[PDB]
Amino acid sequence: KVFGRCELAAAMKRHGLDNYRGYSLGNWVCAAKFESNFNTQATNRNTDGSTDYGILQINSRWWCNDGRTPGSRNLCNIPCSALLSSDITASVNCAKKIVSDGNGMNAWVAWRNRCKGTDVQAWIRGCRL
Ligand SMILES: [Cl-]
Ligand SMILES: [Cl-]
Ligand SMILES: [Cl-]
Ligand SMILES: [Cl-]
Repeated sequence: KVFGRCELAAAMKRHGLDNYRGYSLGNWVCAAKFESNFNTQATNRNTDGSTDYGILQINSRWWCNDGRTPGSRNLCNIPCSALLSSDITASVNCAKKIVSDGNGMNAWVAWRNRCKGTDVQAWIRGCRL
């Protein structure tokens, strides 16, 4: 599923991501925009053989099991396929764990490079939320 901007904002809020660990909803929308272009089915292989999955491009090196990332962990206790669902529940639960791990949203390199410090409220501008 390819979400729209306000539709994704709405879904994130419903799943309690808005202001989670102090990160406003526009930060989460912005991260999703640049990690996956709002496509739940996004996958990208990393040079180290891990893969990033879903709307927030969660990495199999630590957070989910894909069966093909040797030496990896599965700290969200989920198959990485669950992260490609049209329903964002698994991605959201996992992102909560990720953003609580110590470095906040810096875990998401696109968020650090493209969202951090910017006018992130623009991402929820005009949305009925
Ligand atoms: Cl957009
Ligand atoms: Cl594995
Ligand atoms: Cl959803
Ligand atoms: Cl980047």
